[PDB]
Amino acid sequence: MKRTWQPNRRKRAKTHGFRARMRTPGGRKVLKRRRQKGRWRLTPAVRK
Amino acid sequence: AVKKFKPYTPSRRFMTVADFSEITKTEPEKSLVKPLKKTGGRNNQGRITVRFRGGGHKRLYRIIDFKRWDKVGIPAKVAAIEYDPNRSARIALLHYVDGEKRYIIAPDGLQVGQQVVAGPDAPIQVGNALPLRFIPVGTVVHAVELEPKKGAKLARAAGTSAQIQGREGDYVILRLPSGELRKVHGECYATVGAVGNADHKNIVLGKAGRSRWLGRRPHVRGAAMNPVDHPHGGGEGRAPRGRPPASPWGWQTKGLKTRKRRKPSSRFIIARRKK
RNA sequence: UGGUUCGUGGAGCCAUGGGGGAAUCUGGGCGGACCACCGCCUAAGGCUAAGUACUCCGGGUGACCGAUAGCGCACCAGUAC
RNA sequence: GAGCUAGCCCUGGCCAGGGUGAAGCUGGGGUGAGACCCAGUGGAGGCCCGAACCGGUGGGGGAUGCAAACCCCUCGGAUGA
RNA sequence: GAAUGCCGGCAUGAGUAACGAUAAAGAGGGUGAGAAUCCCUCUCGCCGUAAGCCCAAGGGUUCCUACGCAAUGGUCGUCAGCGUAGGGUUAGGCGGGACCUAAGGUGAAGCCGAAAGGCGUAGCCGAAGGGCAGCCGGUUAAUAUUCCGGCCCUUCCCGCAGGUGCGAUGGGGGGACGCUCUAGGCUAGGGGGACCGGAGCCAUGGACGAGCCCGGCCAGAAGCGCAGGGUGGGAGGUAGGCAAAUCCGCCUCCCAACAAGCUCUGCGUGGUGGGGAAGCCCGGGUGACAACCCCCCGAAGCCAGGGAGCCAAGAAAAGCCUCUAAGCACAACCUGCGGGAACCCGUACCGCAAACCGACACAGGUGGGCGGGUGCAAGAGCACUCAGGCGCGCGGGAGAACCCUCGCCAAGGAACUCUGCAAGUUGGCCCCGUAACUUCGGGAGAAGGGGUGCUCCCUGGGGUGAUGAGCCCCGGGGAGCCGCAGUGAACAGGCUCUGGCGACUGUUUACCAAAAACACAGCUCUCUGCGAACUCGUAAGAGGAGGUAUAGGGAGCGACGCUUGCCCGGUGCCGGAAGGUCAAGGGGAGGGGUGCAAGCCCCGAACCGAAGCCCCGGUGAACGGCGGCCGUAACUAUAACGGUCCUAAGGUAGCGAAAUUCCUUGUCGGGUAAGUUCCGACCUGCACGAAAAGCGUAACGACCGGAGCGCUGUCUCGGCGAGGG
RNA sequence: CGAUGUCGGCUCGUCGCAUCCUGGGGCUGAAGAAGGUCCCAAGGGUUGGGCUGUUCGCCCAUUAAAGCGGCACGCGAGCUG
RNA sequence: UGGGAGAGGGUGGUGGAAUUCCCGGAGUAGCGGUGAAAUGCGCAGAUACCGGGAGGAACGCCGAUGGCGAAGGCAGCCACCUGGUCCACCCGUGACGCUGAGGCGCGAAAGCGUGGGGAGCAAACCGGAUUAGAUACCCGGGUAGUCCACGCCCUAAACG
RNA sequence: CCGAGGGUAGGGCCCGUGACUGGGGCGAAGUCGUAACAAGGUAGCUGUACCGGAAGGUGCGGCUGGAU
RNA sequence: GCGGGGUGGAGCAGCCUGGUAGCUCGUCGGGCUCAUAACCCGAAGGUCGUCGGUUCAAAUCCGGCCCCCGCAACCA
Ligand SMILES: [Mg+2]
Ligand SMILES: [Mg+2]
Ligand SMILES: [Mg+2]
Ligand SMILES: [Mg+2]
Ligand SMILES: [Mg+2]
Ligand SMILES: [Mg+2]
Ligand SMILES: [Mg+2]
Ligand SMILES: [Mg+2]
Ligand SMILES: [Mg+2]
Ligand SMILES: [Mg+2]
Ligand SMILES: [Mg+2]
Ligand SMILES: [Mg+2]
Ligand SMILES: [Mg+2]
Ligand SMILES: [Mg+2]
Ligand SMILES: [Mg+2]
Ligand SMILES: [Mg+2]
Ligand SMILES: [Mg+2]
Ligand SMILES: [Mg+2]
Ligand SMILES: [Mg+2]
Ligand SMILES: [Mg+2]
Ligand SMILES: [Mg+2]
Ligand SMILES: [Mg+2]
Ligand SMILES: [Mg+2]
Ligand SMILES: [Mg+2]
Ligand SMILES: [Mg+2]
Ligand SMILES: [Mg+2]
Ligand SMILES: [Mg+2]
Ligand SMILES: [Mg+2]
Ligand SMILES: [Mg+2]
Ligand SMILES: [Mg+2]
Ligand SMILES: [Mg+2]
Ligand SMILES: [Mg+2]
Ligand SMILES: [Mg+2]
Ligand SMILES: [Mg+2]
Ligand SMILES: [Mg+2]
Ligand SMILES: [Mg+2]
Ligand SMILES: [Mg+2]
Ligand SMILES: [Mg+2]
Ligand SMILES: [Mg+2]
Ligand SMILES: [Mg+2]
Ligand SMILES: [Mg+2]
Ligand SMILES: [Mg+2]
Ligand SMILES: [Mg+2]
Ligand SMILES: [Mg+2]
Ligand SMILES: [Mg+2]
Ligand SMILES: [Mg+2]
Ligand SMILES: [Mg+2]
Ligand SMILES: [Mg+2]
Ligand SMILES: [Mg+2]
Ligand SMILES: [Mg+2]
Ligand SMILES: [Mg+2]
Ligand SMILES: [Mg+2]
Ligand SMILES: [Mg+2]
Ligand SMILES: [Mg+2]
Ligand SMILES: [Mg+2]
Ligand SMILES: [Mg+2]
Ligand SMILES: [Mg+2]
Ligand SMILES: [Mg+2]
Ligand SMILES: [Mg+2]
Ligand SMILES: [Mg+2]
Ligand SMILES: [Mg+2]
Ligand SMILES: [Mg+2]
Ligand SMILES: [Mg+2]
Ligand SMILES: [Mg+2]
Ligand SMILES: [Mg+2]
Ligand SMILES: [Mg+2]
Ligand SMILES: [Mg+2]
Ligand SMILES: [Mg+2]
Ligand SMILES: [Mg+2]
Ligand SMILES: [Mg+2]
Ligand SMILES: [Mg+2]
Ligand SMILES: [Mg+2]
Ligand SMILES: [Mg+2]
Ligand SMILES: [Mg+2]
Ligand SMILES: [Mg+2]
Ligand SMILES: [Mg+2]
Ligand SMILES: [Mg+2]
Ligand SMILES: [Mg+2]
Ligand SMILES: [Mg+2]
Ligand SMILES: [Mg+2]
Ligand SMILES: [Mg+2]
Ligand SMILES: [Mg+2]
Ligand SMILES: [Mg+2]
Ligand SMILES: [Mg+2]
Ligand SMILES: [Mg+2]
Ligand SMILES: [Mg+2]
Ligand SMILES: [Mg+2]
Ligand SMILES: [Mg+2]
Ligand SMILES: [Mg+2]
Ligand SMILES: [Mg+2]
Ligand SMILES: [Mg+2]
Ligand SMILES: [Mg+2]
Ligand SMILES: [Mg+2]
Ligand SMILES: [Mg+2]
Ligand SMILES: [Mg+2]
Ligand SMILES: [Mg+2]
Ligand SMILES: [Mg+2]
Ligand SMILES: [Mg+2]
Ligand SMILES: [Mg+2]
Ligand SMILES: [Mg+2]
Ligand SMILES: [Mg+2]
Ligand SMILES: [Mg+2]
Ligand SMILES: [Mg+2]
Ligand SMILES: [Mg+2]
Ligand SMILES: [Mg+2]
Ligand SMILES: [Mg+2]
Ligand SMILES: [Mg+2]
Ligand SMILES: [Mg+2]
Ligand SMILES: [Mg+2]
Ligand SMILES: [Mg+2]
Ligand SMILES: [Mg+2]
Ligand SMILES: [Mg+2]
Ligand SMILES: [Mg+2]
Ligand SMILES: [Mg+2]
Ligand SMILES: [Mg+2]
Ligand SMILES: [Mg+2]
Ligand SMILES: [Mg+2]
Ligand SMILES: [Mg+2]
Ligand SMILES: [Mg+2]
Ligand SMILES: [Mg+2]
Ligand SMILES: [Mg+2]
Ligand SMILES: [Mg+2]
Ligand SMILES: [Mg+2]
Ligand SMILES: [Mg+2]
Ligand SMILES: [Mg+2]
Ligand SMILES: [Mg+2]
Ligand SMILES: [Mg+2]
Ligand SMILES: [Mg+2]
Ligand SMILES: [Mg+2]
Ligand SMILES: [Mg+2]
Ligand SMILES: [Mg+2]
Ligand SMILES: [Mg+2]
Ligand SMILES: [Mg+2]
Ligand SMILES: [Mg+2]
Ligand SMILES: [Mg+2]
Ligand SMILES: [Mg+2]
Ligand SMILES: [Mg+2]
Ligand SMILES: [Mg+2]
Ligand SMILES: [Mg+2]
Ligand SMILES: [Mg+2]
Ligand SMILES: [Mg+2]
Ligand SMILES: [Mg+2]
Ligand SMILES: [Mg+2]
Ligand SMILES: [Mg+2]
Ligand SMILES: [Mg+2]
Ligand SMILES: [Mg+2]
Ligand SMILES: [Mg+2]
Ligand SMILES: [Mg+2]
Ligand SMILES: [Mg+2]
Ligand SMILES: [Mg+2]
Ligand SMILES: [Mg+2]
Ligand SMILES: [Mg+2]
Ligand SMILES: [Mg+2]
Ligand SMILES: [Mg+2]
Ligand SMILES: [Mg+2]
Ligand SMILES: [Mg+2]
Ligand SMILES: [Mg+2]
Ligand SMILES: [Mg+2]
Ligand SMILES: [Mg+2]
Ligand SMILES: [Mg+2]
Ligand SMILES: [Mg+2]
Ligand SMILES: [Mg+2]
Ligand SMILES: [Mg+2]
Ligand SMILES: [Mg+2]
Ligand SMILES: [Mg+2]
Ligand SMILES: [Mg+2]
Ligand SMILES: [Mg+2]
Ligand SMILES: [Mg+2]
Ligand SMILES: [Mg+2]
Ligand SMILES: [Mg+2]
Ligand SMILES: [Mg+2]
Ligand SMILES: [Mg+2]
Ligand SMILES: [Mg+2]
Ligand SMILES: [Mg+2]
Ligand SMILES: [Mg+2]
Ligand SMILES: [Mg+2]
Ligand SMILES: [Mg+2]
Ligand SMILES: [Mg+2]
Ligand SMILES: [Mg+2]
Ligand SMILES: [Mg+2]
Ligand SMILES: [Mg+2]
Ligand SMILES: [Mg+2]
Ligand SMILES: [Mg+2]
Ligand SMILES: [Mg+2]
Ligand SMILES: [Mg+2]
Ligand SMILES: [Mg+2]
Ligand SMILES: [Mg+2]
Ligand SMILES: [Mg+2]
Ligand SMILES: [Mg+2]
Ligand SMILES: [Mg+2]
Ligand SMILES: [Mg+2]
Ligand SMILES: [Mg+2]
Ligand SMILES: [Mg+2]
Ligand SMILES: [Mg+2]
Ligand SMILES: [Mg+2]
Ligand SMILES: [Mg+2]
Ligand SMILES: [Mg+2]
Ligand SMILES: [Mg+2]
Ligand SMILES: [Mg+2]
Ligand SMILES: [Mg+2]
Ligand SMILES: [Mg+2]
Ligand SMILES: [Mg+2]
Ligand SMILES: [Mg+2]
Ligand SMILES: [Mg+2]
Ligand SMILES: [Mg+2]
Ligand SMILES: [Mg+2]
Ligand SMILES: [Mg+2]
Ligand SMILES: [Mg+2]
Ligand SMILES: [Mg+2]
Ligand SMILES: [Mg+2]
Ligand SMILES: [Mg+2]
Ligand SMILES: [Mg+2]
Ligand SMILES: [Mg+2]
Ligand SMILES: [Mg+2]
Ligand SMILES: [Mg+2]
Ligand SMILES: [Mg+2]
Ligand SMILES: [Mg+2]
Ligand SMILES: [Mg+2]
Ligand SMILES: [Mg+2]
Ligand SMILES: [Mg+2]
Ligand SMILES: [Mg+2]
Ligand SMILES: [Mg+2]
Ligand SMILES: [Mg+2]
Ligand SMILES: [Mg+2]
Ligand SMILES: [Mg+2]
Ligand SMILES: [Mg+2]
Ligand SMILES: [Mg+2]
Ligand SMILES: [Mg+2]
Ligand SMILES: [Mg+2]
Ligand SMILES: [Mg+2]
Ligand SMILES: [Mg+2]
Ligand SMILES: [Mg+2]
């Protein structure tokens, strides 16, 4: 039956994207934390 | 009239529809329509702020003229009477000699082909608009402004009408369709006659679906919910109210008056509605 | 109403949201309700090193660890997953 | 976090075939005029049967499954909320 | 040494379950160290409204080839979506962008918020909507509407020529719209041909035949033809379309009007270019100078923005045409022609799936288009079959119990069991024929029954033709033939009687409950005069609603019919300018601290002083409530009647052992041989009762009872057989 | 209580004997036939139905008889529900 | 042909008296009701009085022992639309007549459906009295209904 | 072929009977009240509507077959 | 189990606060009437369910016992 992951790139980018993160005070902090931790990818990679 | 159906389905047995006899034009004046932004009952927060709304037929909003003192002294011909889905009343297409076309709410008796006009000099005849002060006391009237140059606010629904009861100073005394006695300003415009389509109230929707067409989603009783959802919620088996009957938000709903007491417009209401 | 050790207490002091509302050294604040006396101080403008805190970074040193320990990672780890 | 799920908004798409035959309209009868009746035409409907499609009634199987909700038979809706 | 401790290693169960749909395999040849599993051939089976084909998501090199088999593959492996390497995606016309807007998002102006931030007309962004110019074939191991070939087209720049008051983010027109049903004419696609072309074949008893088998098209500018769409022309006035306007709108007149004309599209033809089978022979060669024709069926697609009807009344903006303003009229724009110019991204491959979502090469899920033939009334149903694709990545045996899925059964026929659970029966179509009741629609496919194939003859009507031939469609009437059996296989209701509950179609606990629950039309109460009530938010702002009492919110009830009694003491709500209580504040009789003093400071009685509460009244489709004891009638029994106490008033109609009845399997009647169930009654109703509605009600229900007929392995009562284990 | 699954049915039994039947006896208010009552005896037997979830019980039709109890009110890694 | 009388019928307007409610003034100790009382209303200002407003219903005098209509029935006033009828003239038609099973229409009051309206009155209902009881008669309240529209019902001491 | 009739199925009319139930008639020596006849103690009767242990009451309109 | 009652013939007060048994009805006597109902005037009848106890004295306070009313009897 229909499971929970139904990929959609526009949705993916418009949600967890870089610009989305930068727009909100909460999201900017995500990027701060991820950088501080040293994540290789601050934001979900998506092929546009 | 209202049109009955034969009972060839369980619903058509009781369903009744408007007769549409007064309609002469089944197409809206293109330059007078704009898209109607449906809401679903949700505000600018996306939050439902009026429950049980949505899924109705798509509508095109007709631009109606509720000022009419806008074009004093310039007569107009009644070109057509049309269906308007955004109101209970019918609407009239006015072709001004001016060359301008505008919609008004169609009064009862208004004939296609006849001529009407707004202004202090207007003949007291169906479809004319005048300040209240220049209208004979006792004549019935609709589409009444509440304050000068602010637009027709009163008596707009199908079959409704206000009536002038007398004069007092700058103000005149109207008996609103609810029976409330109120002082309205003399300079407030109004259109003589009663609103048409008075048969509107005798329509029997006939089935669940018809309310859905009208954008009215199912309404759920408090008694059929749970204690989280509603004051009337819960109880093993069926249950009475067990408290004074209330809205989902807690306030009492049988009898409890709600008009703000210290309201400035209190000075102008003479007799709150009957019955 | 907050702040002070002060939780309405005899509750001053410092601060101020509302109302009222002065004076210029014979002016004003303070010394724990208030008054007198005796003293202290100069509100409603601003700046000011050093002594003080911290450790991403560099170095020195361990009755500190020695690959299940010591940082999550001695190794291509905030990786694989 | 509404890429699952619920509701709503915008914009598109889908519903084999068969069946029943509302109003209306036309003609005839009827009457003072009518109501009305009859035939034809007509093609209405949260109407009927039944695929797609949406479901999930009963039973059997499955139960370290093919599957963390599946399979077979049967069954509900299918121009409409 | 224990914490169902933590991390790791290794055991046990055990050579055990399992190896993922029961569509299915068999042989020969080849390769190789090794072959049921890789390649080739033949035979066999499965899919075919797909298990075939083409898009879009999503995946991201999985595509093609060479060389490999450690691991991955549920076995094997020489094979592979696996390892290594090399190659492969070509666009002015396809899709997106350099175009437009939709919800929404963002946001000059402006508004709000301790901070972060929240709003917000314009504008901007935002598409699977609008707009917009490429069709057929060929070619590669692998790309093609992209390269090539043929034939067409679009914009931009510039120049020439003819033309005109040219010029816009501004005005106007247009774009521009629903659901259902539908006309004419076409096309896609299909069937047949005694006609045309074709390698061939004559078997096994017959046929050298009007024999069999195969194929008889595709694209195409202008012109034209057929069919549709769109559209009146002229003049005068003009105060409206936030400037202007010759445009548009409005008024008057003249000519035209189911004509045309003008214009746009579809289809046909069309210079020209393409393709072109069976079979044979090693993807190709040949067939072949291939033929390329007539008839019929015919769309849900096209002409289209067509037509009719209906109510629930059915986007926007740009491109486009027209108008004029600044401006400028050496400009500028339009029309025709010519040359030049024409950018960025995608394009491989899988795509109902072994490449996507499900940890798996997972019997699950995934949107759009194509989807052939015959027969069965129709069809996208069902059976077989074309093209194409497959036989599902363990096999070989054996023929126990037992299991699953299936077939049949003597006599009986529900005796099974909580229950006919399950499996039988019934089954499509035509005709005949159908009851109570009913809201007159229905109930109804009620029930029940007859027919059903093939053959010859006679005949009726329609379509296409022509009015005829042929072809296709719908029939009717005779006489016959065979079988146990003619919807001969497959797909396809068992029926009736009678209660409860819910009017009804619908909705619901994704994953133990689909129902009597929710919703539902409809009835009633109540709130709301509009900056409405109400809801969300601290606010701004929103929704309500661009609505206005025939409207909007809350609540209860739940189609419809006949009805809905009595109680306002208590609670609530509504009304009540009196009176009572009443906080801050006002007022300051009087009292106190202090000082030599003026003075400063504290307390403080009377009286004034809101809402709310008290108090008076109303109110039930407001919250709710709706009695006790004792006696009495020509025999008993019961009690119409009476006495008395209490209450705010003591349950009216109707219903009643009930979805409610404890005693209870109440009593009586029906049905049965036998009835704790069921139905009809009775009424001492433990403990029904009138919008948490009372009593009924046709139709409806995968709801829950009872009964009968039909028929059956449910059973007496088991047996045999099949296939997967 | 870091789980001993709980009524009834089905299936399969096995034991006890305080014996329902059949076998053997004594007494009888035992004429006979048939009963009553007690003693011995566990070898075998102990039916089909209607009602209800029922065990139980009532009822139908028969019968030699239609026995009562134990086995976690025997039996759910055996089924039902 | 010419003339008359009449609450005959239908639609639309419209006039005053009165009852009720509401607003203002003024005013105070009761008012109301009955056989007599009480319930009720009133110092929270009633009754009685003056002014204003609102709304519904019925039309006093004329009015009659009258008129009109087939019956039911019809009454302020105006206008329109319309039926029946009588008289005079003795002009026209030439028996075209009478009755009438069915049929069709009309049909007071109450009653029903849908929607208005609602002053007075008033079934039901509540209270106060009377009474042995009083589910009545009398009194204080009071909802349907009485009024309008459209559609039903079709009864009667629909009687002379 | 038709055909007595037999069989299956569904209808129609009639008769008998049925727990229980509705009123009706008679019986009469019971019970409760007194509705009608006089102005019957509220004139009666009436169609209709609602109500009440029961006669009945009341509303609305009608009749005199009403005393004074 | 918890609460509440038993008083002239019927139905209710009196009990809490000890002394002091009351109201309506019925009953008997007498009026009015032909008689009857109604009505009027008079009168009778309860040792307080019992047995015990506290007190000077108990319908009254307390305890035992009988009887009647109401509520409860759940998870199981
Ligand atoms: Mg999706
Ligand atoms: Mg993905
Ligand atoms: Mg996307
Ligand atoms: Mg997308
Ligand atoms: Mg983003
Ligand atoms: Mg990096
Ligand atoms: Mg990572
Ligand atoms: Mg991130
Ligand atoms: Mg109308
Ligand atoms: Mg109808
Ligand atoms: Mg109809
Ligand atoms: Mg009709
Ligand atoms: Mg129907
Ligand atoms: Mg129905
Ligand atoms: Mg309408
Ligand atoms: Mg409508
Ligand atoms: Mg209509
Ligand atoms: Mg209309
Ligand atoms: Mg439209
Ligand atoms: Mg527009
Ligand atoms: Mg709008
Ligand atoms: Mg809007
Ligand atoms: Mg928004
Ligand atoms: Mg938000
Ligand atoms: Mg938001
Ligand atoms: Mg709301
Ligand atoms: Mg809503
Ligand atoms: Mg309208
Ligand atoms: Mg309505
Ligand atoms: Mg209504
Ligand atoms: Mg709508
Ligand atoms: Mg509603
Ligand atoms: Mg509801
Ligand atoms: Mg619930
Ligand atoms: Mg919640
Ligand atoms: Mg809570
Ligand atoms: Mg709550
Ligand atoms: Mg509740
Ligand atoms: Mg509940
Ligand atoms: Mg409850
Ligand atoms: Mg509940
Ligand atoms: Mg419960
Ligand atoms: Mg309950
Ligand atoms: Mg409930
Ligand atoms: Mg319910
Ligand atoms: Mg409750
Ligand atoms: Mg309550
Ligand atoms: Mg105002
Ligand atoms: Mg202290
Ligand atoms: Mg302090
Ligand atoms: Mg301050
Ligand atoms: Mg000083
Ligand atoms: Mg000083
Ligand atoms: Mg200070
Ligand atoms: Mg100090
Ligand atoms: Mg100091
Ligand atoms: Mg220094
Ligand atoms: Mg410093
Ligand atoms: Mg060490
Ligand atoms: Mg290590
Ligand atoms: Mg480590
Ligand atoms: Mg480190
Ligand atoms: Mg490590
Ligand atoms: Mg969603
Ligand atoms: Mg969803
Ligand atoms: Mg027809
Ligand atoms: Mg028509
Ligand atoms: Mg149809
Ligand atoms: Mg249907
Ligand atoms: Mg169906
Ligand atoms: Mg199922
Ligand atoms: Mg089954
Ligand atoms: Mg089975
Ligand atoms: Mg199972
Ligand atoms: Mg399945
Ligand atoms: Mg299935
Ligand atoms: Mg459908
Ligand atoms: Mg269909
Ligand atoms: Mg539709
Ligand atoms: Mg439907
Ligand atoms: Mg130890
Ligand atoms: Mg463990
Ligand atoms: Mg363990
Ligand atoms: Mg084993
Ligand atoms: Mg398997
Ligand atoms: Mg199978
Ligand atoms: Mg092999
Ligand atoms: Mg091998
Ligand atoms: Mg096929
Ligand atoms: Mg992947
Ligand atoms: Mg490729
Ligand atoms: Mg390998
Ligand atoms: Mg290998
Ligand atoms: Mg190997
Ligand atoms: Mg492997
Ligand atoms: Mg392997
Ligand atoms: Mg595997
Ligand atoms: Mg290569
Ligand atoms: Mg090209
Ligand atoms: Mg550019
Ligand atoms: Mg844009
Ligand atoms: Mg686009
Ligand atoms: Mg394009
Ligand atoms: Mg483009
Ligand atoms: Mg082309
Ligand atoms: Mg030129
Ligand atoms: Mg030009
Ligand atoms: Mg439009
Ligand atoms: Mg569109
Ligand atoms: Mg064909
Ligand atoms: Mg072709
Ligand atoms: Mg043509
Ligand atoms: Mg002009
Ligand atoms: Mg050649
Ligand atoms: Mg040739
Ligand atoms: Mg179609
Ligand atoms: Mg059209
Ligand atoms: Mg827009
Ligand atoms: Mg560029
Ligand atoms: Mg490509
Ligand atoms: Mg699939
Ligand atoms: Mg999984
Ligand atoms: Mg596989
Ligand atoms: Mg078939
Ligand atoms: Mg078929
Ligand atoms: Mg099928
Ligand atoms: Mg296979
Ligand atoms: Mg396999
Ligand atoms: Mg058998
Ligand atoms: Mg049978
Ligand atoms: Mg049988
Ligand atoms: Mg059953
Ligand atoms: Mg069949
Ligand atoms: Mg029947
Ligand atoms: Mg019928
Ligand atoms: Mg049949
Ligand atoms: Mg044959
Ligand atoms: Mg089959
Ligand atoms: Mg069927
Ligand atoms: Mg049936
Ligand atoms: Mg029952
Ligand atoms: Mg029912
Ligand atoms: Mg239902
Ligand atoms: Mg339900
Ligand atoms: Mg319903
Ligand atoms: Mg329903
Ligand atoms: Mg449906
Ligand atoms: Mg569920
Ligand atoms: Mg659940
Ligand atoms: Mg869940
Ligand atoms: Mg779950
Ligand atoms: Mg769950
Ligand atoms: Mg379920
Ligand atoms: Mg269901
Ligand atoms: Mg419901
Ligand atoms: Mg109703
Ligand atoms: Mg809020
Ligand atoms: Mg706002
Ligand atoms: Mg708004
Ligand atoms: Mg709005
Ligand atoms: Mg509104
Ligand atoms: Mg409901
Ligand atoms: Mg009250
Ligand atoms: Mg009450
Ligand atoms: Mg309460
Ligand atoms: Mg006073
Ligand atoms: Mg006061
Ligand atoms: Mg003083
Ligand atoms: Mg109460
Ligand atoms: Mg209640
Ligand atoms: Mg009272
Ligand atoms: Mg009552
Ligand atoms: Mg009973
Ligand atoms: Mg019973
Ligand atoms: Mg019942
Ligand atoms: Mg129940
Ligand atoms: Mg009960
Ligand atoms: Mg009980
Ligand atoms: Mg019982
Ligand atoms: Mg019971
Ligand atoms: Mg018994
Ligand atoms: Mg019995
Ligand atoms: Mg009884
Ligand atoms: Mg309720
Ligand atoms: Mg109720
Ligand atoms: Mg019922
Ligand atoms: Mg009925
Ligand atoms: Mg159901
Ligand atoms: Mg068997
Ligand atoms: Mg077999
Ligand atoms: Mg076998
Ligand atoms: Mg086998
Ligand atoms: Mg335990
Ligand atoms: Mg354990
Ligand atoms: Mg013997
Ligand atoms: Mg003997
Ligand atoms: Mg034995
Ligand atoms: Mg033994
Ligand atoms: Mg029993
Ligand atoms: Mg015997
Ligand atoms: Mg047991
Ligand atoms: Mg046992
Ligand atoms: Mg079990
Ligand atoms: Mg068991
Ligand atoms: Mg066991
Ligand atoms: Mg057991
Ligand atoms: Mg159960
Ligand atoms: Mg008179
Ligand atoms: Mg003569
Ligand atoms: Mg009448
Ligand atoms: Mg009525
Ligand atoms: Mg009234
Ligand atoms: Mg009495
Ligand atoms: Mg009533
Ligand atoms: Mg009524
Ligand atoms: Mg009369
Ligand atoms: Mg008379
Ligand atoms: Mg007469
Ligand atoms: Mg015979
Ligand atoms: Mg009388
Ligand atoms: Mg009398
Ligand atoms: Mg009398
Ligand atoms: Mg009585
Ligand atoms: Mg009465
Ligand atoms: Mg007389
Ligand atoms: Mg006790
Ligand atoms: Mg006492
Ligand atoms: Mg005393
Ligand atoms: Mg003593
Ligand atoms: Mg004593
Ligand atoms: Mg004493
Ligand atoms: Mg509990």
